[PDB]
Amino acid sequence: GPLQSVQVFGRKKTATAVAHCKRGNGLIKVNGRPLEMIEPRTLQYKLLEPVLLLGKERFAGVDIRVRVKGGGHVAQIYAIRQSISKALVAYYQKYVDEASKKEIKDILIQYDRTLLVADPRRCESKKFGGPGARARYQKSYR
Amino acid sequence: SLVIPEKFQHILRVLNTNIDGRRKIAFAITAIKGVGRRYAHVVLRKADIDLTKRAGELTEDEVERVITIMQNPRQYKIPDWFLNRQKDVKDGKYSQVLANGLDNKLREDLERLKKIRAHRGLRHFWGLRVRGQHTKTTGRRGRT
Amino acid sequence: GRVRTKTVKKAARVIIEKYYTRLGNDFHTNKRVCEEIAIIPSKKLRNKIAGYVTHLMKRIQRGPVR
Amino acid sequence: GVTVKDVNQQEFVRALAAFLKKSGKLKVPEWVDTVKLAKHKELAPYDENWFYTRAASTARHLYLRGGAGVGSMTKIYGGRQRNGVMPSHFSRGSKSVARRVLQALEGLKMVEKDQDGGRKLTPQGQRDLDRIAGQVAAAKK
Amino acid sequence: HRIRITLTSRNVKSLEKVCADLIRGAKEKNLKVKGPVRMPTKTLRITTRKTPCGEGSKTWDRFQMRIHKRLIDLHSPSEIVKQITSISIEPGVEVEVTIA
Amino acid sequence: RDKLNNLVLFDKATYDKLCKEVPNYKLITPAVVSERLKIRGSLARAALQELLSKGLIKLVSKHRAQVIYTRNTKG
Amino acid sequence: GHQQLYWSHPRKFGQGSRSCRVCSNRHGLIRKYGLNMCRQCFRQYAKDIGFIKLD
Amino acid sequence: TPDIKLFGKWSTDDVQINDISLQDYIAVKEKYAKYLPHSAGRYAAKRFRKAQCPIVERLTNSMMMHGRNNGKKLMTVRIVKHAFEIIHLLTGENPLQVLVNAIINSGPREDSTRIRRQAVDVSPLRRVNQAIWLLCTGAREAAFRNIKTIAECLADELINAAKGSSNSYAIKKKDELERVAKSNR
RNA sequence: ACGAGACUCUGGCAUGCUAACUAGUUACGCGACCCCGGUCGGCGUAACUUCUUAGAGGGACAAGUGGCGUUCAGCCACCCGAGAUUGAGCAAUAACAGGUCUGUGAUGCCCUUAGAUGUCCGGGGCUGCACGCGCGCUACACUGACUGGCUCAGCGUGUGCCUACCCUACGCCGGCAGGCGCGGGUAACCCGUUGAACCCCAUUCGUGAUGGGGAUCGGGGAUUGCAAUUAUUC
Repeated sequence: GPLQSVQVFGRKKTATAVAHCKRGNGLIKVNGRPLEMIEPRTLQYKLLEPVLLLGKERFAGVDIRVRVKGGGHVAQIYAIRQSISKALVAYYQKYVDEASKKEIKDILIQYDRTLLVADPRRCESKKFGGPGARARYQKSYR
Repeated sequence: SLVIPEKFQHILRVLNTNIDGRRKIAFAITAIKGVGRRYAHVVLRKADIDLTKRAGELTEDEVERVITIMQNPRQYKIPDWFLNRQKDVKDGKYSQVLANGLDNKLREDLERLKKIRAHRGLRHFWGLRVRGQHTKTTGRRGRT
Repeated sequence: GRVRTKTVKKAARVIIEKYYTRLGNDFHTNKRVCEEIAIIPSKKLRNKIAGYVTHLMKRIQRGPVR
Repeated sequence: GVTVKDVNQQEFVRALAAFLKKSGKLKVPEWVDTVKLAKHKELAPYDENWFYTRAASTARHLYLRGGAGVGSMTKIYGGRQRNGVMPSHFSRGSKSVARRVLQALEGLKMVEKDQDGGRKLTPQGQRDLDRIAGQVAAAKK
Repeated sequence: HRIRITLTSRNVKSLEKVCADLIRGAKEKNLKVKGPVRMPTKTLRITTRKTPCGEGSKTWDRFQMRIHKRLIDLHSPSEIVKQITSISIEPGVEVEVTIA
Repeated sequence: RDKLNNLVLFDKATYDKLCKEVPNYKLITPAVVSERLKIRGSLARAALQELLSKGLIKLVSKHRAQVIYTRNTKG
Repeated sequence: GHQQLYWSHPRKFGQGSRSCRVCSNRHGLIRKYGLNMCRQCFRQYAKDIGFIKLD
Repeated sequence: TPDIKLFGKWSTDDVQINDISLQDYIAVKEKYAKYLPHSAGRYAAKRFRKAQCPIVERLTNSMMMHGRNNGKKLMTVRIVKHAFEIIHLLTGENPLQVLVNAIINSGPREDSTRIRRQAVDVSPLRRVNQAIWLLCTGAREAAFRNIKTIAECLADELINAAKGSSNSYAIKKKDELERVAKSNR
């Protein structure tokens, strides 16, 4: 029917994860491979918080094709969390009302604020005279 | 299979060199001089010898089947770049020594360097670092 | 550690002693006023100067200021 | 129906190793039994047909991104050159062990050359690769 | 007919004002215009010692060159652009016209 | 210092001390049965793979670094 | 005789074949970007070639 | 399940917090539920942002120790997740309850300090800091040069700490520190 | 009056503005493959700026409330919020016998100036080793080593006025170092979608100076250079 297109971007430490939604059926897959088929597979329950704290019925009318690039291993895993949780918010704003959308934001606000508000932490610059951002070289007396 | 069999071995005194029987075959052979780890796996590959067993199940007549490859790897299609003595100075015999010739050939290249008054060999006489190491700050234990 | 200096305070009194009717109470209101009645060179100072004006307005409505 | 992308990759690289068991006609080289994978390694691998394992990983890598040549194969199959006394550097794989796989899969038609160079997967090789992608998924359901 | 003009400079105010003034001469003749593409900037990096000899505490430098480039396409002949490339040019901007 | 002379391969009593006594423990891992029965860690794992085909231990978590075993279900 | 034993070394490589253009010494040379200038001659003339200590 | 949470397969509910002195510093229930013992971070910036952290994540945050294993949270969660079953296959009960009796019983009440030493009381947040710490370095030597893996030593000690059986490192160092404080008290 | 502040560059938020066939996406249309749907850095197209990039702007002020404070300067707390202190640069008055005449065609003064402390060519040394000291690196293992598999980046540089000397894909030859033939990149183009490690998964080892450690040292092979022996590296 009508083209219900939502493409929500969400950053991470460096990682860029962009979605693209449509009125589909219950399939969620990132870069073509599904979300449980992402290694490391110890973080498998970290990609089901939008699936579990909302329920599967929120994705009965939603398909999402996620393009991700950049970052690290864990940085990608956290980028692909806040990029699809935010995506279903805008799909439940442009097309359905916000009273059915605030009922899935108030659940999202009591667990973790990273899913909707990204981290403003960025790695500080290493200065001269030290191996790290704050660490200086070992001083020798005498 | 699982329990200690009969004809068990703890020590394989082969090529007058003691080989422990507790380890895996491909890693027990490192006791012999002239064989480390990489040369050890491939010689076990040049015959169909099982290596997921220990050094205490392998039968007797085929540990000699190991040996026929050991001193002569040439006729069992092992290349020259595996050898510890490639292109020998006198005859050009691409050979492999195993705990007999190694120290025996070792007191020859000393005098092939010492008689000829070579700068490389003179450091072996004194016992200093020969490969061009900074000697001012390192190597203190051996020299007092 | 947020203590204003003279140029935040000597200027903000010139905003009050000459432009009283042209301001209100809300910050962003007289922030948008002070840009046109005063040439402040930077943006961060533009938020700085007007920020002291609203705080002193919270005093003038409540009492006399020296 | 499902493709290779619906399958966990850990139990895929031995699945394609199983399809070459019924083949036995890849003209496997001679020095495979006494060779190290790369200069950053120092041993040989553990499985006897590791050449049936590393070749089994190339076709799925050529599924994801094609036109890859001999220099693009050594980077992915390389590893950390643990230099020991020095801090480490990264090291690519051996050039020949990649060149003998893309020559093994030119013996049997499973890979073609891309225009302006490269090595990419063929459609009839994508026919039967989507058959071993079913034998893994139908077994775990 | 598809001509490309490069706009590259150092000072941001020197390149931003001349890109728009060259747009102003383009709409007057009302021709096939393209907009300004802003490619990522190149920054030359030099960090060196402050001291001439090797005495004192160790302090370094932060020399920078944030150079910027803009390209503009036109479906215009080489004649009418030569009436625009003769006006409104500041010497800090480097222009190389690509005929084809 | 002190030698932990582990058994490289079983005896006829030690393996017989495995077919009945290991299914009595509540915790079976290659790090304790090798220490409780003085065998190598290689022999420890290779003492339980047959028990899978013997069905005298139950697997609940196999991993790269950690595999644990127990009794069977009590019934 | 003479002329074949004064510059007869190969002078196409090495640090005896490169030098500064301003300081004319062979230490601390900035051979980056075709600068070819010593690092102390770089400091005083950093404004003349155009550099700015922006950071 | 948007109503209840399963820690992998471990239930969120039925953990009674015994001590009332630490229950305001154990964030373990109904407001602090996570499927993983891993968040993005952010807990270590403010003064008292360390009080509402999930305790199982706190132990992993303290486990990545001694150089080579710093910055490797990907595998210490692979240690405690394996170690949680080890507690269950020895007890049969909730393994997280064993941790509750572990941090309760391994936190010293009084502690001498440089003032001549004056033995003084400690904060509950100091107490949960030390109780989680003394076990975390105790198992660090139990797997050191030993066939017993780090997964078991992490699981073995809090089992021995929930009963206070005094064969763990954390119990011994708690009562000696309470006694050497009892000297100059 | 200076310094502090302010100021600058960067870090974070703006589905608003401006536009991108050397940036990406969205579709549509085939090709391939599985049972309409599924996938593809396979291939073209018109709409877009979400991601690409950087231009303008906008955004935070102790602003609002609640305590606290002369109720002044201010401080503590809450909420809304992408931010309720990003990081650096710049940095005074006066001072040191701090250091550099080995950065100079910056130099006073002094020595030397043809059998030259000037200049170049050969070779050696600056690496030399009873000993003490400083910054370091890899380690001392099982949270490990070792072997397969799986999979993630972000900063830069590249054909030189001299300069005869570049970054590199691809195709073969060889276990490797390396070698040969074509093509592109003066660069958001080619390298490069920069397939980095750590990692993750699964083997193997099993508390043993062991498969931890790689110091020492012998033998063979290639690159750079006119030249590597005092082992240039590999």
